[PDB]
Amino acid sequence: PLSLLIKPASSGCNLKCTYCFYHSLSVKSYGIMRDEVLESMVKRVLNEANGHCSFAFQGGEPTLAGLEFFEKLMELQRKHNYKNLKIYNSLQTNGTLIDESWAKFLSENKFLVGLSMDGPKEIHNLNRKDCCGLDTFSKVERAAELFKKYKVEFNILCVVTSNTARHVNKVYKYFKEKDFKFLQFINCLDPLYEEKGKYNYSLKPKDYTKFLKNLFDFWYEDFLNGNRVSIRYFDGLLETILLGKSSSCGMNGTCTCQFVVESDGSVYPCDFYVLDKWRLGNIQDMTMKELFETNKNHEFIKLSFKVHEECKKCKWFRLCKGGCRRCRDSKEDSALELNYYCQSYKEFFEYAFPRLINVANNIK
Ligand SMILES: C[S@@+](CC[C@H](N)C(=O)[O-])C[C@H]1O[C@@H](n2cnc3c(N)ncnc32)[C@H](O)[C@@H]1O
Ligand code: SF4
Ligand code: SF4
Ligand code: SF4
Ligand SMILES: [Cl-]
Ligand SMILES: [Cl-]
Repeated sequence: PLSLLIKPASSGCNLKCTYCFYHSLSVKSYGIMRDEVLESMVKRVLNEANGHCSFAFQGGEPTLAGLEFFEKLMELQRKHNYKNLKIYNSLQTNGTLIDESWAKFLSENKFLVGLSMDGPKEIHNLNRKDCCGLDTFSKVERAAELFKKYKVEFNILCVVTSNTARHVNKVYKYFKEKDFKFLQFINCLDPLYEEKGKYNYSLKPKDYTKFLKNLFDFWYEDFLNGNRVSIRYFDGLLETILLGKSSSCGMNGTCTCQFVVESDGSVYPCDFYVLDKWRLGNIQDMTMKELFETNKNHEFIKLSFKVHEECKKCKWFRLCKGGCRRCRDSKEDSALELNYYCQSYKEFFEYAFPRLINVANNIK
């Protein structure tokens, strides 16, 4: 099967989230993806894929490409899916531009949607402000309400900053109040290769430790009271515990090629690494196999197989596996270092492992 991460509005965005290094306003934007580039990609994937394929739309804010772009996508998928493959479409959105038309489209076409929401109003608005400085929380709530009204399948993407670590109670309680049961807490990354921990929002290892421990306590109490809440990190640990492998990139110890496609058709191995040094080629000119077998992609993946010496002697290695490579990549052109959050995982596991096992045993 083939899975692509597409940026149909490139890095363009209507917000300027304080911690965000993905958006163009003080990052290269290639503008909105042209129809001919979109068709070239869709035709290719559906010609080359076996079994099924997946198209994920991110950025940047992908809804800036407009609804017609997405209706064209669906027409092109129908046009070119001559093998009758199952297709999985998804979208990650800031939600601010979602209206009834969008919600109907997303429901009817069975998109899985990730909606970015950092917590209740003040926690969310602290960092997630629009390009004119305005608060955005009410608009994101409006999106969630529309998704609920129109039956859109969605989950929540919450960035974990230092402020999140000081207010796990408020964040957890808010999501619980809204009955959001599918949550993904994303460690806030400082910009690649910059000195770490320098911003007011920076998630330092001690902050992450505090975050993990308290989040786990809330989640486990819910588990004990028969309230199932899905948290992606914990689900991934459970997969590793029960299956020896996780469905989430960054928890299996080595990298994968994610086939990130910019709006000009240029392809990259990972959405953290949309940079000229990791440009694989252009989806209009190269087969997916070709892109995968480029020395740049081979190098990208092979770099990730190096195991730090501490991990070799770590009692948690089989559970942690060294974490995501992006958290090990401290300086350009340099060998990977020990995971930035190593100490956080170690103190979290001491605190939570036995209870994790209990959960693992009760879900078979
Ligand atoms: C880059 S956005 C693109 C899609 C859409 N604009 C949105 O905000 O959901 C995808 C996800 O990355 C998250 N993100 C942004 N900056 C981040 C950072 N520095 N570290 C970790 N995640 C970040 C966003 O909050 C969002 O959940
Ligand atoms: S809305 Fe998404 S892409 Fe835009 S600045 Fe915020 S996190 Fe970045
Ligand atoms: S850097 Fe992390 S998210 Fe990207 S491919 Fe490697 S493990 Fe996966
Ligand atoms: S906890 Fe630290 S030493 Fe142990 S495997 Fe994870 S990163 Fe390596
Ligand atoms: Cl608001
Ligand atoms: Cl998570």
